[PDB]
Amino acid sequence: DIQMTQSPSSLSASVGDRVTITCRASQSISSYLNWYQQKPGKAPKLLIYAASSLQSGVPSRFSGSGSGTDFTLTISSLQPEDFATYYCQQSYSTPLTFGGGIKVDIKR
Amino acid sequence: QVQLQESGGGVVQPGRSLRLSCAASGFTFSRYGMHWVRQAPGKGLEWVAVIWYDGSNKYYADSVKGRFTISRDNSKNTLYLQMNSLRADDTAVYYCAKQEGTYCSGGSCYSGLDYWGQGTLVTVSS
Amino acid sequence: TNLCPFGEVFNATRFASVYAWNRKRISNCVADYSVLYNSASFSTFKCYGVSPTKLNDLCFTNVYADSFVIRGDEVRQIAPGQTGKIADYNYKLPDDFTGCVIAWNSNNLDSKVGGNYNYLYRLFRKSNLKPFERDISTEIYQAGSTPCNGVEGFNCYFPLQSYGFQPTNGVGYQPYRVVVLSFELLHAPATVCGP
Ligand SMILES: *[C@@H]1O[C@H](CO)[C@@H](O)[C@H](O)[C@H]1NC(C)=O
Repeated sequence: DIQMTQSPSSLSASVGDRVTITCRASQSISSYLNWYQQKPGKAPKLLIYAASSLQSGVPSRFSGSGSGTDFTLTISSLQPEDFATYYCQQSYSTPLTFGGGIKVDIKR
Repeated sequence: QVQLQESGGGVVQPGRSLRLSCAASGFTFSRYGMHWVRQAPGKGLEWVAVIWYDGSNKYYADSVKGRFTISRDNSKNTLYLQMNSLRADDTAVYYCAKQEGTYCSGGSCYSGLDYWGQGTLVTVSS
Repeated sequence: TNLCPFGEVFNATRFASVYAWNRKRISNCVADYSVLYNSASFSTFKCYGVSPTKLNDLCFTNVYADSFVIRGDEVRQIAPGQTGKIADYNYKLPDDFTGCVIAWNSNNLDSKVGGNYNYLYRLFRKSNLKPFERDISTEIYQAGSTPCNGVEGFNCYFPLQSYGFQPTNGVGYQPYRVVVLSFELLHAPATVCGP
């Protein structure tokens, strides 16, 4: 199987700053990566598919890039509504595997 | 107004079976592959099973292989999961997910999940 | 009021191989189709389902642009219900396909003296491809009953083979650039109208 590693599992940022998240793989999955948000008690919903493609309705500030085994996700403008848990998924071959996830919190 | 709705969750004693359904509305069901995801209470997301658009190929995770069976009835716009020999580690919230793109959607009939259900809670206990 | 980018799919410096064809997303635009249809520069322009003749007054949820390069004699294979190496192993279209296929000669760019071998196609496979499937595996193909053990010996073949493109070949052996526009209509945005 392909293990998808997501670290660090926690992150702290303040409104107006730039946030970057990294997801790692174990084999070659080309560009079959997806990024998901999730707020407590809610369904995930998709942000970026194919590792670089935005979904309709996502504000034009989320940006994703990366090919091969290492990937990244960027926000570039932290809004009060951008505090959730982010997951990365691979869709190259079965069994499809999720990452551990990272949580972003408020800094005081 | 694309919508997915799951049903079947509840409590069950260990060693028994259960059945879950998800119904879709707002798109052409027969052109898309479908996935099952679960999330344990307090834990992360775990992928469960996948079925293709025409139902030819079926795949499951190793933690549920030999016990879980996935199927689709796209003449009635529905997707089914059958859970057999349930243990206490199967307690989770289950989501039915629709993948982005038609048919194989650009690679090996797997792609990202752009529409999700609200999920149903399944707890195995006595 | 921003027009769609079609010089990024048509006027592209590099195209992709047929086994690894490239896909682009186009949305939130004012796409104009009269420029493409009335350019008098494309040899093949065939639309299935929709009528090209002045139907630029429709709205769609999303537009997929799939582009690649093949040889001329195989251009007829990029169509619903077609058979051959390209249709079975490299690129497949659904039977109920709605969308347009545009193909034009690319001899002046994709043909080189001595042969341009940068384009590849799959020659063998265990089974046929599904619609819009994409295989990039390099596992060697076994034509026999004895395991190949990862070596290309007897009944063990490399499934990918390269085209040979030269400027002096006939029209059936000359390169052709192919773009397929596929239209998806979902129950929410209908964001691709293009007045
Ligand atoms: C591509 O380039 C040609 C050459 O300048 C130009 O006429 C045309 O408008 C461009 N775009 C398309 C879609 O052909």
